[PDB]
Amino acid sequence: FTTEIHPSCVTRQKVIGAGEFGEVYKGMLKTKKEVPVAIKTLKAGYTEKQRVDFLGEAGIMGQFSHHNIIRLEGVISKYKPMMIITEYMENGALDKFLREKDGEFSVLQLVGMLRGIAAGMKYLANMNYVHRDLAARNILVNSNLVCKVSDFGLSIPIRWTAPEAISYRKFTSASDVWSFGIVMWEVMTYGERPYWELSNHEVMKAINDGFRLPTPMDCPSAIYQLMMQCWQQERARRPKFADIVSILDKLIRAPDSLKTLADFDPRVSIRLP
Ligand SMILES: Cc1cccc(Cl)c1NC(=O)c1cnc(Nc2cccc(C(=O)NC3CCNCC3)c2)s1
Repeated sequence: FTTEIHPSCVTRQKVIGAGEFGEVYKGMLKTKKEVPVAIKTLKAGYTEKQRVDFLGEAGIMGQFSHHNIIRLEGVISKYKPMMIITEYMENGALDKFLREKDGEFSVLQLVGMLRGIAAGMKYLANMNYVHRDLAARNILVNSNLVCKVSDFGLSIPIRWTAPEAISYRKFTSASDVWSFGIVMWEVMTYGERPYWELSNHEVMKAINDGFRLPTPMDCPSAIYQLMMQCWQQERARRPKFADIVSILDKLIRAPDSLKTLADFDPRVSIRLP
């Protein structure tokens, strides 16, 4: 089912990711000139469960075909080490990207990133795939600024996780919507750490007591309203991803709607005579 690629078509050029069981490489793929790819390996000695999880991720990604979901090129399973080969996202993980490009984008660009992520999540949820770990660190960015959801499989990141998922392990597309709200806040803040220095227990306590992340600086009122509704305690009151995509598409198509900003509560006062 998945395209099987011969090892002689794959050149690993540089490590770009953390590797217990293997590494993630930037490389080139023969398929016409070579195309850049990302390459994930599974080193000899892997267990049965590691093999199932590894090839499981490629199995899941091969079932998807969407602009905002990482595209699978193929696998090496007949030879060792085994490999998963995907498109190469030139700008890396979204969280690191925003932190290293602080203030460099327009509000419309930032909201377009969110629309892309939302479109990918709507596709995943409609396909009956619950991500469970939606966060900017799991979004990849290419040279067109397109954001793609990544990190698939099954087998807790507290400050991204909905209360019902923390409290009793109920992970659904509605808990992914909560996470998407955190991702909205990450994007509009250029990669700020959610809840800043609060401990995990302090975050859970604050959420359970009704507190929510404050408005980012320079944040459209419509965008803050939307992320606040992603954070409703009652799951059934959260927007569906179809609602999120619709709202973001309308804001982008009428971009003056983004010029109305939510008030920012300053932590500091500077007074000048
Ligand atoms: C290969 C694979 C197997 C299973 C699942 C997935 Cl999602 C993938 N694909 C990937 O992990 C990746 C696809 N594209 C990736 N691009 C990526 C990731 C991390 C860093 C960079 C990267 O080049 N980052 C910096 C860019 C600017 N400064 C220099 C380096 C690129 S990783």
